[PDB]
Amino acid sequence: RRKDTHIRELEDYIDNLLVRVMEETPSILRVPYEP
Amino acid sequence: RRKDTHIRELEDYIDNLLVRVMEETPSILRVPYEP
Amino acid sequence: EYDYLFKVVLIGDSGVGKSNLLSRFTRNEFNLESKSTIGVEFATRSIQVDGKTIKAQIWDTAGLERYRAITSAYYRGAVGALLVYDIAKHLTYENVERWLKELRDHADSNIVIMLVGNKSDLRHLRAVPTDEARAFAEKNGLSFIETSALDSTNVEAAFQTILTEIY
Amino acid sequence: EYDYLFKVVLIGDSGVGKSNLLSRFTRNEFNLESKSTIGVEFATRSIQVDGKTIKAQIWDTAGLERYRAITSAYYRGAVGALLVYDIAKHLTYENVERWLKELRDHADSNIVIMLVGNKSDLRHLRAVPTDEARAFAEKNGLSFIETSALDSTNVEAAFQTILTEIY
Ligand SMILES: Nc1nc2c(ncn2[C@@H]2O[C@H](COP(=O)(O)OP(=O)(O)OP(=O)(O)O)[C@@H](O)[C@H]2O)c(=O)[nH]1
Ligand SMILES: Nc1nc2c(ncn2[C@@H]2O[C@H](COP(=O)(O)OP(=O)(O)OP(=O)(O)O)[C@@H](O)[C@H]2O)c(=O)[nH]1
Ligand SMILES: [Mg+2]
Ligand SMILES: [Mg+2]
Repeated sequence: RRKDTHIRELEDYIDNLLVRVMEETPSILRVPYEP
Repeated sequence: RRKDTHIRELEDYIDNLLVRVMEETPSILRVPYEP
Repeated sequence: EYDYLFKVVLIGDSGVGKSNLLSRFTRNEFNLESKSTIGVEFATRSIQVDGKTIKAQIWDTAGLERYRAITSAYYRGAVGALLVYDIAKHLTYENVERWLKELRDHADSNIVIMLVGNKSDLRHLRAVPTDEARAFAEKNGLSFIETSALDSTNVEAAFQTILTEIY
Repeated sequence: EYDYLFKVVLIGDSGVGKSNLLSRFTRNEFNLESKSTIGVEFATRSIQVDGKTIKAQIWDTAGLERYRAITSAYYRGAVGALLVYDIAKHLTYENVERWLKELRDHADSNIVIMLVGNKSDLRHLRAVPTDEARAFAEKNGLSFIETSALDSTNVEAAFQTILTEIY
């Protein structure tokens, strides 16, 4: 019930984090991943 | 049961992502965030 | 090494086969028990077009009509889109009109778009006529192909055609 | 700008006030409504030790650290650790030994550790006795102080002290 609410908090954390990752160091999202 | 599971999948995703972020661009995890 | 880098996004309903298309093209790998995509990732492959070597930079994310923080960065600088459906679930075809709109709303105006009916190996279970799908693609100014990420059927040619349409 | 960067990590049970100790120190901010920390973040502040300017780089993460992909990179390079408990909660103080064991496992054996009893404003509800914890601290070679992120009580002094012992 509020398991759903933690889920979207997590998802939203991923999205806000990914925005910054995409803008600054997108290479880290490459499959497969080379430093 | 399946979304105990899904919460953790999300949580592991975050940790794997963060290991890479911490290792290559830790500044993105600074509060505040300067783009 | 490469002459041009083309960013191409994968789009369409969850479960249609987007990530396995990506893994088929970039790695020649397929996963039957693949789960829904958490987050955003991409993979690359270089092809020949004209004299030229073109790095295809292919982006993948979950198919979700909901707004996300990541949307604008996902379409940003994307020069082509693969809009995919599962030929064995008419619903995923029904939702195409909405993904087109998503591209109208978010992608560049000149984005080359290719409609892709995937899972063509599921021919017992066909729910979506090819001929109809193709009339729809022709009508909406779209490239069109059917594929099987599982077979490899037309997977290379899908990617070849959009990239040649981009070059 | 600054003569040394000292990385300092915050550890200790969930709910103890780790993220409010961070935002108190670095921004002079408190949130009564703060939720469990998703992920890993940090914030910095510069202070004077001796002649020198010292940037404290203060890391925060949730919870009760089960071994995460995160944990090894979290302690890596930490020269200090604020091991926090809630003075109004005996269990958070009981778990201090587990946290210490984590720094044996994961931090450089040289790390400066400071025991911090947080929420000294809940002096009515006190479940942990100041004197017991100070003896325990000293028994184990830890610094000790009690703080209130809410009141500000001893917060600047906690940080000032661990950095001084580090310096
Ligand atoms: N039979 C068959 N199955 C396929 C084919 N392509 C993908 N699948 C299967 O369909 C399921 C969903 O595939 P995915 O590629 O993970 O789907 P998706 O579009 O990435 O889904 P989202 O992450 O939710 O947007 C998986 O079980 C795949 O193995 C195909 O060409 N033929
Ligand atoms: N009364 C009082 N409440 C505090 C104090 N410090 C933190 N709190 C409150 O206690 C609750 C938990 O605080 P947090 O700072 O989010 O705790 P945390 O240790 O980072 O928790 P996790 O992120 O779950 O690991 C929040 O409602 C805080 O506002 C304090 O010094 N006094
Ligand atoms: Mg996917
Ligand atoms: Mg916290």
